[PDB]
Amino acid sequence: MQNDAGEFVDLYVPRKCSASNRIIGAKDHASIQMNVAEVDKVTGRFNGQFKTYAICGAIRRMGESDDSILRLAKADGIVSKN
Amino acid sequence: PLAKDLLHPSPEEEKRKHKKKRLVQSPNSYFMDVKCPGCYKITTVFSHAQTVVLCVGCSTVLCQPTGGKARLTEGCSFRRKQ
Amino acid sequence: MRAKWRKKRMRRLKRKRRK
Amino acid sequence: TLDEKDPRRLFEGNALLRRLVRIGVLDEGKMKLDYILGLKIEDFLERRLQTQVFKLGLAK
Amino acid sequence: VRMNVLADALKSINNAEKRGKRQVLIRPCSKVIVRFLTVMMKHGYIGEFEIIDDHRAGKIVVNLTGRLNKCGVISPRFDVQLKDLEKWQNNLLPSRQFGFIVLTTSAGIMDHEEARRKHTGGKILGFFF
Amino acid sequence: GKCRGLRTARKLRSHRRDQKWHDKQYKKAHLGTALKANPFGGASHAKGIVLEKVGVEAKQPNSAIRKCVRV
Amino acid sequence: GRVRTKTVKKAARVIIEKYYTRLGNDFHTNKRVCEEIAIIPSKKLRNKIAGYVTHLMKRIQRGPVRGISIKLQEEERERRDNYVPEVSALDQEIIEVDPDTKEMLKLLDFGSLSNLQVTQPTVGMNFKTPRG
Amino acid sequence: SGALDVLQMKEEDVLKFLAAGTHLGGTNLDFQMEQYIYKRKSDGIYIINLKRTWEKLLLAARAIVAIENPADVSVISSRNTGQRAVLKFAAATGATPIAGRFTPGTFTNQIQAAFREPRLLVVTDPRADHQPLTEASYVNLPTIALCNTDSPLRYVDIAIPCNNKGAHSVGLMWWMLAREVLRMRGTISREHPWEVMPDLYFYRDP
Amino acid sequence: EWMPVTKLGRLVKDMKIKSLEEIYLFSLPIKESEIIDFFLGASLKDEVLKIMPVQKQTRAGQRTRFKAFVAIGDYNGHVGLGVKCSKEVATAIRGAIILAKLSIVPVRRGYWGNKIGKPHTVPCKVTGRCGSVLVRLIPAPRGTGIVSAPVPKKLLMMAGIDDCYTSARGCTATLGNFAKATFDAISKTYSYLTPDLWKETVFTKSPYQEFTDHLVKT
RNA sequence: UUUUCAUUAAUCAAGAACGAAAGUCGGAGGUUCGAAGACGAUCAGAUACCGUCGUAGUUCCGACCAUAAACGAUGCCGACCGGCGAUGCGGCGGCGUUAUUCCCAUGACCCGCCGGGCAGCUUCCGGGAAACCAAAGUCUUUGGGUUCCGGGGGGAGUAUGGUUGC
Repeated sequence: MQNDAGEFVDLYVPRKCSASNRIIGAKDHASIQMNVAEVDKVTGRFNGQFKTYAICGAIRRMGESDDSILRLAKADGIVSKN
Repeated sequence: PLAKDLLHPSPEEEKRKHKKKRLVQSPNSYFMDVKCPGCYKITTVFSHAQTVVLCVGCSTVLCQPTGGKARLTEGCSFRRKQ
Repeated sequence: MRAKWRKKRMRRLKRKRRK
Repeated sequence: TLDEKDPRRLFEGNALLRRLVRIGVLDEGKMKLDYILGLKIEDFLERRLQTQVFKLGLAK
Repeated sequence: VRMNVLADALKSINNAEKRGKRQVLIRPCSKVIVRFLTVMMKHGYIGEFEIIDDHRAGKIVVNLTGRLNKCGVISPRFDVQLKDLEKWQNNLLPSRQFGFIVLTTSAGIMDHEEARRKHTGGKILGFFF
Repeated sequence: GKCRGLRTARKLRSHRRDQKWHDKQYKKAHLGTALKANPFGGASHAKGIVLEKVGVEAKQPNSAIRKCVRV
Repeated sequence: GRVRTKTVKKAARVIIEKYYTRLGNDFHTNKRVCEEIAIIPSKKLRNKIAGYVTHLMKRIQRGPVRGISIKLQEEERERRDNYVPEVSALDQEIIEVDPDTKEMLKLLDFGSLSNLQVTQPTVGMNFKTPRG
Repeated sequence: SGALDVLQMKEEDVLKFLAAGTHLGGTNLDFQMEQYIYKRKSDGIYIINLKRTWEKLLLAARAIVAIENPADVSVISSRNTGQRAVLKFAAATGATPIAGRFTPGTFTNQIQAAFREPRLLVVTDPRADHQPLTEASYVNLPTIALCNTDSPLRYVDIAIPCNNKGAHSVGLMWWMLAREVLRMRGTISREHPWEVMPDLYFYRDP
Repeated sequence: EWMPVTKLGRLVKDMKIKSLEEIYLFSLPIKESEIIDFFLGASLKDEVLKIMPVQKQTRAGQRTRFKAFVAIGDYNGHVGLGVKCSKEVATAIRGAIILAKLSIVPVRRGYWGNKIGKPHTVPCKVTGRCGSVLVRLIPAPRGTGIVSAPVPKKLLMMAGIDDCYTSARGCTATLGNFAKATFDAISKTYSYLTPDLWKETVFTKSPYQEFTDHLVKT
């Protein structure tokens, strides 16, 4: 990442999976970046703000992308507690 | 899969799972008191018992040795202790 | 030839050799 | 591979660097042991008497 | 039968992390495992863990962060000296930038960098990176 | 499976030592049986007297009379 | 035997879905219109196309032929795909529900619903297909 | 739903759900879908919790409205049951419908005239049309599915648990999604009930 | 002239996407060599690994096609490998070069000891597997060179790895498998997690999601 | 099993028990089948295949012999890692059918659960040269414990020596 000079010496910082915290590879074509919308507290309309989740190929193939999205949505307060 | 609290499993799942493969070990057996129809004296018996037990009060068989839990004689009422 | 018949020839040869 | 505080590494390192500054394939600025790895065959072939006799314009 | 409980513990954690489970159960629990896990936590690989104490021999439940690539045991417990430590950290670790060998020394159970700092050899337990 | 125990040095050494005989090169070398059978007896060159010249035919795929000497 | 080749089939089809209104049941009319419609290479080929056009124009009245955009029946198909009954099919008088569903509802604060009737659960326990 | 009173489901909605019979599951349960199930009953039939069904429908709606161009959002049906429902959805929401036969290489083969690069995929029955879900693995395409009690979850990002075999239920679910998406977007209001009726989204068998 | 068919292609032609690192960040498929020919055309050199004649027995006799193995890369952390079978060597070469451009991946570099100047070696000990052939890359000290066979030396040099230590196991005589193994080994460098890549990633807008406003017009 | 002992264990040079079929000694008996052998066919020839007969043997009792594609061509002990429906033995819980008249209580069913076995289907867990394997996975990100054992193909399981056996 950083040499003793100070400057960052790298092509690009890769995205880590929101679920498993593994590096999403360059040619990870089964990897997903899903945007979930934010509602206005009163009216319940798409204000413009959104919250992004990234899932790697492994978690998609396993079939645990569903529970991973759900539990992230629960944690971030998109899905109601219980 | 992927999110279970190994720390706090639900008590119905705890009871279903094998006595030795529980999170903390506890026996499925229990101690119960027997009230014989032709006697006043009370006796305590093990739920899975191995010996034909006798009530010296009236000199009558109480429970029978079986593959699992000991079958009590007809009339003798069993009640759970603590 | 067949390996079982190689073995049988070898035993016939060992019988005549020893005697 | 030896630690930065070892007397042997210090003494030997300084002696090597001194000799490579003396022969003229480095300068006082770039006089760190790490920079020894950044030399090449050109640097050493430049210091041949043949090369210097040519470079000073005695020979043509 | 079971020999070198640490081997089972580290193998269990390794498989759990490869599969992508957020918690892993280790049984039984010994001081050696607790100290090894403490060293792994201190450098920020596993994080918090709980010692479920039954009277016989404890179990551990370890929260897993997606950081640990590999955590191996070295059996038997080889005798490691300061002069031979370069050879070991050259052989096992993937890079000179990161990774740690856990030695049991007279000082205690600790990583190879602290072993160099405090200047004491010992027995190799395992490695993680 | 290989025994890895701290006190298995004899077992490993014994095994490795006796299993080297199943190597073609080691057995031919160390056992003094190749040397006596070798016509030179472990000498690079050797001197002899000629008996007769002889013409040895080549293998099947290409035919020729290779000139040789019985010595 | 005699099977109509991909050429006469393809040609015949595109002729139907372009000039459905122009064609009819009679072979000779279809034969005569096929001359005016398409520049066609030879008489035999035109006769074979005219014949199979006749054959398709028979079965178009019987039912809708697959992969032929006539444009006529698409209107009444769109009409059949844009139909709604005056009362909603979902609006039953009393909805007959099993107990555990009423349990599932009353745990979500829907226990006050009087439109739902709870029928007694089945007395015999057997649902699986007899194996063997 | 974000635990807000505005996004809580009403009596009419659960009456609409129970009418179609969306709470009637299959006989089999897949290990991933156990979290959505209420309870196993005599007759063999599993029951789906309507609250969690609603939660996943709101999450699906939240995912659909996040996309800017509604043409990007793609909707697929293989079985005859969910054909009309999808063709109606695409008419209201403004999505791209695929109905019946799904051509392999549709999302992958760039040279085909029917080639399409959607940014989302909503599926009817993930068992019935495995091909588009499989193709979604090659193009980084997030996938929403109306899952039954028994269904594989391989390449399914948002799984709405609901009955699929009932012709009313599929149409009703598609209707509810369509309403939720257009409501969330702000084209239609929450005060006035939506003028389109669920039977418009149902299947008419000859 | 080039008229793209993919949305990414139209975005690249309108100078919307700046660098190829953006594509590798969001991990999209690349189905057009002209995208690479845009960003990396100036600095790309390609080398023909071999021309393997492969045959199919038919009633008439043998049938012959040529397998062209070609490696492409600029010496600044960008390498790719193409393989194509065809009737003519030239058609195989051209096709192989197209597949090679399509299959380019970014190569993460690193330091042996203290981190001073630009990175020169592989970051960690990485491995690549292919059909029996194992190839392991190991960090080497500065100005060591590439200690390996010619075939991985091509791809490691074309990846701009200055210094490295290679160890190979299996049938390396099979140049296809050996080249594939070492390429996969290089390709693995970014997939390997290292402590300086532990921080919680910030989610940037996706180029399809970002410039939807332009794709409706073009 | 809310019983007892409290590390007594795992795997194993030497040394042991057992070990199909055939085979060799003595006794008993010999129905069928049947090496050898006698014929009749087929065939250029058939010393075989096909058919009729038939000795030893096949069977039992007491001695030997220690080998089979003795195979899952896959050592044993221990941990972890995906689902699914059956099945065998035991246990645990629960509507309803039936028999022992009826009440329980035992059987036969039915729906779940738990442990140990015989297996099977599915899966991009992951391996492998692949065929395939939930083990043949957890292997260059290489160390749980331990025994036997291979090192290109022939020569050859041959020669010689030892030892076991009539």
